[PDB]
Order: sequence, then C-alpha cells, then structure tokens
Amino acid sequence: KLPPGWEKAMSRSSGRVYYFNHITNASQWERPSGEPARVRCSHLLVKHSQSRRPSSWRQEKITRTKEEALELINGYIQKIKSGEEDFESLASQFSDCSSAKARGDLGAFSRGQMQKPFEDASFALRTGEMSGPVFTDSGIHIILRTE
Ligand SMILES: OCc1ccc2nccn2c1
Ligand SMILES: OCc1ccc2nccn2c1
Ligand SMILES: OCc1ccc2nccn2c1
Repeated sequence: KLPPGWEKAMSRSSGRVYYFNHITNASQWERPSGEPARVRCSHLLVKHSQSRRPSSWRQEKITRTKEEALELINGYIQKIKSGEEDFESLASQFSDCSSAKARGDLGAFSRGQMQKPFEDASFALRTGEMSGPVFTDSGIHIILRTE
C-alpha cells in the first residue's frame, strides 16, 4: 500500500488520519504516492553544541542545545509549508552548512557518500518532496530532494 517508510497515524488535536514517514520524518494529511543510483538534494542544517564540529560560517562557537536547534528547524518547516518563506531563502540565510551559499544545494550523490540517516532520508524522498527533522552527527537537517 504505502511507499517505503510511510505509516498511518491519528491526529491528537483533530481525530483525522494522517501519514508519517519514519525514515524522513515527513508528515502530511495527504496519502503518499507510490531506486535510482543517484539523487540530488538541498539541505538546511542547524548545528548544536554536540555537533561533530560546533562551528560554522554563521558562528565561531555554536552553543545552542539540540533542543533549541530542533525548535529552530520546526519553525523553518512551518514557514516553508505555509509559503511564508522559501526553502532556498531560509537555507541561504540560516543553514550552518557552507552549502548555504548555494541555496543549500549539495549536488548529486550515491549511497555510501553521506552520513547514513541523511542518505536514507534522501533516497526515501520522491523528487520534489521535503523531509522532517533528520538527525546526524552534524546536527539537524531539513532535506529537499530536487532530482
Ligand atoms: O503527496 C501529496 C502531498 C504531500 C505533501 C503535501 N503538503 C501539502 C500538500 N501536500 C500534498
Ligand atoms: O558542505 C559541503 C558543500 C557542498 C556543496 C557546496 N556548494 C557550495 C558550498 N558547498 C559545500
Ligand atoms: O566534497 C564536499 C565539498 C566540500 C566543499 C565544497 N565547496 C563546494 C563544493 N564542495 C563540496
């Protein structure tokens, strides 16, 4: 029935069914639709004090907690989903990855190159789809599959 990683769940505040993906952490009301050697993705990274390197082009010393980083990620996802801001604009302004300068674009990659939670989420996304918060040793990511 449902494509890889997708499950049905129950809204606590409304009672309506929704869909959640335990590989990408995406969630949506709509029933999802449904592997290539390579995918292309953009991402927005928010680092935290336990990141493998807690420093970035934005801040010499990253001191925010992982919980604070998750709140920031959740807020960016809200703004992207409402259309108030674009993914590319938020990545350019706020991603702690040097790829911020390229609107978050990482280029194309195969399995075996990225950190595993990032790789698994990227390959479970369909072209055009966006992840929820994805956790790695670098921090917390929002991933957009572009090809
Ligand atoms: O896959 C269909 C789909 C997924 C996500 C979504 N968000 C708003 C409308 N949406 C439709
Ligand atoms: O962080 C790795 C990476 C990937 C792509 C890229 N484009 C501009 C800077 N960039 C950095
Ligand atoms: O190989 C990873 C990497 C690092 C730095 C960088 N700058 C532009 C593209 N880039 C890719």
